[PDB]
Amino acid sequence: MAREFSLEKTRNIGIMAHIDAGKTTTTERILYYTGRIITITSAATTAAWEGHRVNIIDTPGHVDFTVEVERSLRVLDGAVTVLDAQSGVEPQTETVWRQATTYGVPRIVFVNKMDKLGANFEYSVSTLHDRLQANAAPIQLPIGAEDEFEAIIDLVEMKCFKYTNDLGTEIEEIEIPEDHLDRAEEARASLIEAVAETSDELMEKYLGDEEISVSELKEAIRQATTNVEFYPVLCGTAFKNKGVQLMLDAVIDYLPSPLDVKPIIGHRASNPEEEVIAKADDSAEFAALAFKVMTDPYVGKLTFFRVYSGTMTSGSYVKNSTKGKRERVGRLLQMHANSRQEIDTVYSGDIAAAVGLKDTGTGDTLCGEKNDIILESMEFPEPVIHLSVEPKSKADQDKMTQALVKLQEEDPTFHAHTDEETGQVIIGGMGELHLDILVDRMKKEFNVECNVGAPMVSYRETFKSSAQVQGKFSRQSGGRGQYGDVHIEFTPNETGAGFEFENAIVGGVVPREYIPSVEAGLKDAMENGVLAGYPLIDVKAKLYDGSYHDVDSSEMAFKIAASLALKEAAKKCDPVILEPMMKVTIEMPEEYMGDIMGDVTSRRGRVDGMEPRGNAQVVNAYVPLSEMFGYATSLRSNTQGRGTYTMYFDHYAEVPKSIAEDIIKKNKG
Amino acid sequence: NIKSAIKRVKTTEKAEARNISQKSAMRTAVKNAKTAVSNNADNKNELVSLAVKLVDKAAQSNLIHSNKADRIKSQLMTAN
RNA sequence: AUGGAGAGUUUGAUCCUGGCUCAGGAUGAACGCUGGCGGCGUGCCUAAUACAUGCAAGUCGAGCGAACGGACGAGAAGCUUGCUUCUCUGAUGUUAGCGGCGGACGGGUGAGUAACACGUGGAUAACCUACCUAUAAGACUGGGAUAACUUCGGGAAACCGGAGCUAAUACCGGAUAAUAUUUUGAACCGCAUGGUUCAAAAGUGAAAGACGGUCUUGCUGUCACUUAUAGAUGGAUCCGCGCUGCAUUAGCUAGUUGGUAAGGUAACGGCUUACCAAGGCAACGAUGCAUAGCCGACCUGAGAGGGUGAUCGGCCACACUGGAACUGAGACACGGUCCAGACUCCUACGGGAGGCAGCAGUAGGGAAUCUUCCGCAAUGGGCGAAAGCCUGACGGAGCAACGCCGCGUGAGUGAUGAAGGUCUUCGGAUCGUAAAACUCUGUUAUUAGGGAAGAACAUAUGUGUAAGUAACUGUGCACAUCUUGACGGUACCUAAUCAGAAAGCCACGGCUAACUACGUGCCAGCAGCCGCGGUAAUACGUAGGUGGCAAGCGUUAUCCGGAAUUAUUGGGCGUAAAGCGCGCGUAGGCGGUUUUUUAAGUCUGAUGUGAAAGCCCACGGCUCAACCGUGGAGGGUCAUUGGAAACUGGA
Ligand SMILES: CC(=O)O[C@H]1C[C@@]2(C)[C@@H](C[C@@H](O)[C@H]3[C@@]4(C)CC[C@@H](O)[C@@H](C)[C@@H]4CC[C@@]32C)/C1=C(\CCC=C(C)C)C(=O)O
Ligand SMILES: Nc1nc2c(ncn2[C@@H]2O[C@H](COP(=O)(O)OP(=O)(O)O)[C@@H](O)[C@H]2O)c(=O)[nH]1
Ligand SMILES: [Mg+2]
Ligand SMILES: [Mg+2]
Ligand SMILES: [Mg+2]
Ligand SMILES: [Mg+2]
Ligand SMILES: [Mg+2]
Ligand SMILES: [Mg+2]
Ligand SMILES: [Mg+2]
Ligand SMILES: [Mg+2]
Ligand SMILES: [Mg+2]
Ligand SMILES: [Mg+2]
Ligand SMILES: [Mg+2]
Ligand SMILES: [Mg+2]
Repeated sequence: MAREFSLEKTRNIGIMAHIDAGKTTTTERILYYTGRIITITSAATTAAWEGHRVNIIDTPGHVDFTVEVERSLRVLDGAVTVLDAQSGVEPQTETVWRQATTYGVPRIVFVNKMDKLGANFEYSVSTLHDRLQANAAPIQLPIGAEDEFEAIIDLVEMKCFKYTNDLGTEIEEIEIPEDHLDRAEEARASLIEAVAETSDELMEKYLGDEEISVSELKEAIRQATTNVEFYPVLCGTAFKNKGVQLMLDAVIDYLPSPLDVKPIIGHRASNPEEEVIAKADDSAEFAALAFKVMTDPYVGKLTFFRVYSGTMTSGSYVKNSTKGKRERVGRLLQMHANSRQEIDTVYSGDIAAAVGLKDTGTGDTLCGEKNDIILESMEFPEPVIHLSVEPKSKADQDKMTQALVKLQEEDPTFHAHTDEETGQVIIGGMGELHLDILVDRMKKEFNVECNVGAPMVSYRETFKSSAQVQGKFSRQSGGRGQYGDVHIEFTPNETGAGFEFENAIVGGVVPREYIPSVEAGLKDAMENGVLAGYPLIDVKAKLYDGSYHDVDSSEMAFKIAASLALKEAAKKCDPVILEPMMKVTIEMPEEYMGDIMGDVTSRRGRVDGMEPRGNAQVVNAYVPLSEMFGYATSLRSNTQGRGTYTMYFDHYAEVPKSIAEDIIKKNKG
Repeated sequence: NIKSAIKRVKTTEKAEARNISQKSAMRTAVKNAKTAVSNNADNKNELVSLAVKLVDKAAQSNLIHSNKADRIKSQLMTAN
């Protein structure tokens, strides 16, 4: 009938932070407080605070699970960035901050673990300023640190709250103590200056020396936050129930609504150039984005989606404009702190789960049947680690493929592909932890035990020396007689130029009919390796002479002659083995550049160059693909998880003596 | 379980108790009457009459079928 | 008379034989491409796989006690005569519990079953039957409990116990009543056993009240209750015949076959037990193995036949697997109980719970099959005196071109053969009256109004009449009136606007309707068969054109056809596949001429039945059609009975 909460009162937020900063503690406390006048499961949880609907999505911290952060920030409106008080901004805090910035998500910072030894609110704020380059300012001050932390001075209202116990109840609203009054007023002045740096009206009002009103300053903070120009910084300890109510109040006061947020742009299916703005309007057409897909053992497949524009009732038909099909929305569910409730309708700015959607993956658009809009999808990072995977028992390869399909539908960042050359299946993930979890889930949930290893590297061969050679095959002894004879100069071609066949035949010594057959024989013979079984590349074959018989000559005979010519050229030209070389571009802070270049040179690669980029550095190098195995872990260890890289095949290079001999021995036996 | 099914469980238990008591009584009377008829006793006719009484009351209660009661009476009164 | 088509392919060529292939029809279909609408149908064929969640079986207060509840309307004035307590009256109502009936129907599925399971035709003098109907006779006299409820104790829960009290249409004793049982006599009759009727006695138990009318507690209405005999309905058993593959399954059987006795059952019966005997089945296929629900019917075929057993109807079987009984008229019971087993779930770790092959839905399997929808308004069912409650039966809506049927995507004029594509002999031909343009319509579509039937009723209120009454109320019947729609403001109708939104698929060498240009060059590719492709490809891909179909068109799978290619209809064995190497001979098959007789086969007449739906013929109703309805005809190797004697069979 009528939505229990209005767009102006709806809040979609996400708790993001570094590992073990207190995301799940904070979320559990939030759910408990909203649910009083707690198990955290599902993509999102709906609660109510002060007559406001609050949908909360708790995100993972590990760089291996950045897909969850990405797909949550895509559909979320605001974020709470949780910081460990003792350490402030950490590498994954920076990563989630950059993702939220790329999605233009307003954020409020929350300094958790104030009671922990070494807690330093000022140092956490300084880390916000330095590491992130963020216009963050405190809107609260902690009275006491570590075990002494016992009150919080709200600065918008210059009011102190004293917490008498760890239970989160019996908070005393008192006036700021005199000894902290000066510090509180200085913090308020700093906050006002920070907001005025974005607001010109507020700036003039403050320069006029007139007293700023509580309502005016709240409005200003809300405007700056919704513009993603100001970050309010709060403090507390979720474990001991201090500051959580203030944090929820700030979520309500400062984080935007689906109205305050910027609109969403999509493409008509039939008019991709056409642009459609989907504002938060119940009366408008229904368009929603499916951001998560899971399976619940009780109710079946759940598709968690965020509705941007329109409304949709359970037990109806919608369009999946990305798959261009029709989906039956049978049931609609919302997950609460303690229970799932079936809900008859969903309005703009609501996150819900559908029961009954088949063939609807994350990133799909669900639009009204008549409509054909397609909302903007999500971009996820490319794989950073690759492992050849294979079932321990070949009888389970079908189960393995089906599990890989289901797992790729569940997780966008996990990929699986077959390599033609090697005939191996490779799995790409975000890290070692990601791939390890996926292997274990395949082993247990899907009951497919698999073993993983470093992907095989497809090597190539070439001729280092030039030589004229001849091949002559005679098979006249028995029955039909076959004669072939060719004289070919084999030359090391310029690297990367490929095989080049030239026909310097004069006088028709080799009938023109058989020359294409000679070329085909050379191609086959070079496809088959001449030193270790790998294809031969970068060779110029110049067929300059030959002989033939008016009858015995045949295409197969000339192919045999070409094969013997390539065999004697491999004997006479000193073939080498080539290995793929990857162009590797590494980005990291300058303070780890020496470590990265040392590791590059230790990988038998060479540093091509360096160059500044933004506030960081970029290193360009060429490294063997074999030596690039497991490079993401080493880079993250060298850079404290701050380093990133990309790699692409660049060219082939000669394998060193010992490595080539080892390859050869392995291939022979 | 249905409410009427639970109620039927209770009522079935009650009916079974009553029926088995009455059936045991009539079986005992029939056995006594048959023994008395087999070995002539001055109580023979009174015992046979009691047996027939209980057999017919059982048949009317539906513990045995009318034809079952008829067979019992026929054999008892032919022996006596 | 209502009905029957063939073609390609073995050769240098030929005739024959022979297989292979194709042209037809069909589907619970799937997939590819495409896709406007309406009507009527159909939609998990796979995993009888496991199942979250909701619902699918209740009802009766006019059987019963109790509790809650509190009108109408009593008492004191708080001086508030509008608010107040208990000392009342307490009505309209609601309920957990005892009790009655119903949960054995309805709905699902096809696992098992090769069997009197099913179909057909018969038999029961070997049987049972609540509710319903008819008739007759009754309903007399007493009693002890118990739930609920109160109290105490133990539990997370499931819920458990101890003590105390109270009802009945709950239970029990006694009285009278029998066509029932025992004995005696008699009459008649029949399919061995036996059946029906009459007359005597002996043993012998049934029941209940509730709501009303008249009120004389006497009479009496409705409902309910008991016994007996009939009817109807439903169920049970037996028998002839029919109904499947294998002999690379030839022996099987020991309660087995029969008898005697007993027990047991609604009932006959080795149904079971004790005794006696050695019987019983089987080449007319026993036994074993495999597979399978059967039928009405459905597809195909000229027929004979072949294939199948979805939807709908009948019968059967099953309800996690196996066994068992209880209650009951009826079950050895889908949403009951007990035990065992497998599996799953909850737990406070003490202990508890469950069975979607009901309707939706989930997971899984699969090439593949739908909504966790609305309503009891119609029909039907359960309970009730009734209103009414329940009813995932059912009536509807939703989804799917899945099938069939219907209508669209425009019509008239339109040479001046417009542009443009393709080919060209460079003249021209063709797309083409196609187009453009003028004129016309609105089936459809959009907008706005009107708007069915399906609805009969029941109940209630008035009278009239019929049985009974001493007379009413009531009961049966008849005529009137108020009210009752999920679908649904849907079908349909009216008015206005626009050709404007609405055509795709395959094929074009022969079979086979439809040919040309480019690219390729035994490559890429095509293909049902024969085959095509190496520079002139009507066979590969594209383009133009053409052909067949059309909201569908193609491909794959399966069945019948063509196939006389298992040949009864309707084929063969010298050389094409096929005469056992040849005797002797068993069973079986077949059998010379005449006469008399029988009537098993054979022919002919009558009666009963072969449900309904379906197919065919006719008619009627949806604007047509599909579809729906109503009659007819048909369908048996069917059964009983009466006739004929040539042929086959018997004497
Ligand atoms: C916010 C949240 O609920 O995160 C949870 C949820 C989480 C992100 C999980 C880690 C990992 O399985 C994640 C992946 C990507 C693992 C690979 C696939 O199976 C994905 C379909 C899956 C989705 C999210 C999930 C299941 C979490 C973690 C990390 C736990 C830490 C360690 C060291 C194992 C977490 O609880 O923080
Ligand atoms: N000292 C301290 N520890 C805290 C606080 N809040 C949470 N933690 C702990 O820090 C860890 C963070 O774990 P969790 O809440 O799951 O956070 P996540 O890693 O961000 O998901 C846990 O051990 C928490 O108990 C706090 O206020 N103080
Ligand atoms: Mg966490
Ligand atoms: Mg079967
Ligand atoms: Mg034929
Ligand atoms: Mg039952
Ligand atoms: Mg069930
Ligand atoms: Mg179901
Ligand atoms: Mg599947
Ligand atoms: Mg035939
Ligand atoms: Mg021969
Ligand atoms: Mg011979
Ligand atoms: Mg021989
Ligand atoms: Mg018929």
